[PDB]
Amino acid sequence: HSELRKLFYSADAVCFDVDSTVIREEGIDELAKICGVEDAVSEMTRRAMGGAVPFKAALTERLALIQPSREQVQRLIAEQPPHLTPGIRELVSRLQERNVQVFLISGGFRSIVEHVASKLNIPATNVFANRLKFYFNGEYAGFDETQPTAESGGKGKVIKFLKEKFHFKKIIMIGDGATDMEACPPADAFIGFGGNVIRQQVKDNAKWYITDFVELLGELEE
Amino acid sequence: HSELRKLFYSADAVCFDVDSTVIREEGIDELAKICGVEDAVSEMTRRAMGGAVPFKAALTERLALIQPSREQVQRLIAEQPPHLTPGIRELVSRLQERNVQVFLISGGFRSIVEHVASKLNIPATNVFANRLKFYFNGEYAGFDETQPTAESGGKGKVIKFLKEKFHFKKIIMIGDGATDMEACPPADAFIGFGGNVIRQQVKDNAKWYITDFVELLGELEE
Ligand SMILES: N[C@H](CP(=O)(O)O)C(=O)O
Ligand SMILES: N[C@H](CP(=O)(O)O)C(=O)O
Repeated sequence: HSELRKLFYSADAVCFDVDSTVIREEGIDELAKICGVEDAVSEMTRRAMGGAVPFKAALTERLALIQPSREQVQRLIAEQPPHLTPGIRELVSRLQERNVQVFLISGGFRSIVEHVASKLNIPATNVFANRLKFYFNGEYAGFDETQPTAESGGKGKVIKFLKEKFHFKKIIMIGDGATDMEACPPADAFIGFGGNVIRQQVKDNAKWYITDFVELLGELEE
Repeated sequence: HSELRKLFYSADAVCFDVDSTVIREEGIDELAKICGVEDAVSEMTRRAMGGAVPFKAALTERLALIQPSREQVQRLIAEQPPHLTPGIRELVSRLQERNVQVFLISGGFRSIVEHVASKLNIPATNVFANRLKFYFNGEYAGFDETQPTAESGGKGKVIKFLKEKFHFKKIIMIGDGATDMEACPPADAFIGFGGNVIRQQVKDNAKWYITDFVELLGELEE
């Protein structure tokens, strides 16, 4: 491990996944759970197997029903269902402290992630997810469809944005699934993370895969 | 005119447009006023006339220009700019007691046009106005593009979709601009209006061009 190594503090940027990595809960499956469409949606996932369906349709569909009112995502935020995965709040601090711009990247919703941000004392400007839309009524209107993460494989389209513009050079992506990982070729280094989720197909092909956000404290100190 | 005008007592269902027919000022220009686009929006609508480009196109621009937030549109119905015309309330109130159907077909936003519908006591479902989308953070995000009132000749779409639906014998349209008039053929009959706004087009060209419900309420109160 010494290899890491402050491998990490040789970085100017460290982009984090929120769902399943920055936090134990997913961000979409929760919205549905608070909508009485809980097992209705969790039943929508088994067939993407095939994935036919691409990411935009996929989400435009599972979302095409939830029909998350503004209210409802408000009740969600109010209930604070999101629970951070245990050494993030402090890990993000030890980073931005040493003078590193922490970022958050999700296929989830800016409504939720933003709140997640404040609790990591992460800037608001440093967040990237789908922007949910509502009618005056507060009914589900869809969602921003130009946002980098509304299309398949747009997770990296952003990580190479953050560089195109602020010119970081040497940024890390902490993520749990192969979408987070596939972003490494566009981004400098990928640290897998299973928490909560082991997702074998990353724990097998990925270099540098931690079990928990604590494993990286002892080495971080020394 | 041949007076007393069986026009109205025979009637099954009458419907009027919202913007300076049943109300004093227009929602778009008034909304644009609290955004600083007043002069700019005002000048676009005026050029929008008898062969002007469709509705759907030009109201994408105007709104793209204004860019109204859930905070701006909600506080408007605070300043409640919408002013009912003199003889609108109890003209419709009159006809509503007799068991007829009254409707609001307007190329405005129900976000606003429904505050009007309320107390004229018209249902909420008897209002056809395109909706305005909004982000969770309350910012402009387009408008429902699937609504009849969102494109040109839209008014005659909801009307002809109103007879097949509820099945009426005497549907009467009442508007101020030729637009609201282009729908007469689908509807049984049309009555103009120049109380707030003038525009010859319709003044000298239709049957029973009433100016001001006051000036037709007299023979109506008959
Ligand atoms: N891309 C997701 C992460 P998220 O659902 O936060 O977008 C994964 O592959 O696990
Ligand atoms: N299209 C509007 C009518 P409304 O504002 O009711 O949509 C006009 O005649 O100028």
